[PDB]
Amino acid sequence: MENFQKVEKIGEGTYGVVYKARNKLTGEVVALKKIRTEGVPSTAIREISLLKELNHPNIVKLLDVIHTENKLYLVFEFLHQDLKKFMDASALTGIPLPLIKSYLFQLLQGLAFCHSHRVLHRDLKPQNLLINTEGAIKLADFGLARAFGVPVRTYTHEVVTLWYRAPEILLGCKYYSTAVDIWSLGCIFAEMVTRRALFPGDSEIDQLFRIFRTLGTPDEVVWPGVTSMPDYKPSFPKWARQDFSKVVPPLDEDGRSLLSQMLHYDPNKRISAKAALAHPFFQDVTKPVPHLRL
Ligand SMILES: NC(=O)c1cc([N+](=O)[O-])c(NCCCC(=O)O)cc1NCc1cccnc1
Repeated sequence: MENFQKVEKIGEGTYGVVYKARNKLTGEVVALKKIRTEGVPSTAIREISLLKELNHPNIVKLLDVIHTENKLYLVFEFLHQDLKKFMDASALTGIPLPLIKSYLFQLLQGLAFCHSHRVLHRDLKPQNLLINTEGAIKLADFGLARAFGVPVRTYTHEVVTLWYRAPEILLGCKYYSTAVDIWSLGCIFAEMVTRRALFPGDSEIDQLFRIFRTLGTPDEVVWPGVTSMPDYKPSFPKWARQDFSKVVPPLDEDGRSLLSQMLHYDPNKRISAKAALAHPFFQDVTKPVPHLRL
């Protein structure tokens, strides 16, 4: 990197390698992502470029989109840890409820902002949620999925996780709505509470069936139009819905109520980020600081 001294390899993203780097001129420390074949789609350039204006305190800031030497680099503000690592590290005692609530509240503010500007994430997961020592949490990679697509395998053959995928996506819908992000966030909220992934599928059908086994196989009553979806099969087994009290114990009724609205099958009935922010669950929200050992 000409203007960047590579500090460390942060990981192998969905699109390419990500490095923590230091701008040799300003000294600012950033996250530099090298995106993957030959020519760089011009449409992706314009689209990604527009994201430079999508600024909000709970959205990882896109500092620059470098299209030089016919290669694509994205420069992002740097945060020291992601939620996946934090959850793993908090697995023995669990993340305290006040912090889970603060993070969920901040994540919803972030979604509310992007959604009002017509930008969707589409692939939210704990690894895409970044946190700092101040108690803030931010969403990373908003809008990139649209600029590219679903790779199935990152770039190093790693398997892309399906655990947070909305059911309308699994059923073949071609047009995603903002509801897909609320679904993923609901799945993450449940994982923070129980300390185990809600729907850890290892194939598209296993993912769909794990959802059906917990929330019941969807039908025309709860989801008008579901039986006409591209990948819907009348042969899907019919499972009864389980009670949330059994799905995310020992979360209280305000939390179960909100989660239930974030996991509604019908994308149109699923709660919006804006409405979720007004839910009684956030009546006593605060902003605690996490125990972060960097
Ligand atoms: N913008 C960023 O600061 C950042 C970007 C990406 N990413 O662009 O991908 C990322 N990968 C998420 C890791 C995904 C994984 O392999 O599990 C993590 C980040 N920071 C948190 C962090 C975490 C660990 C070490 N150091 C910093």
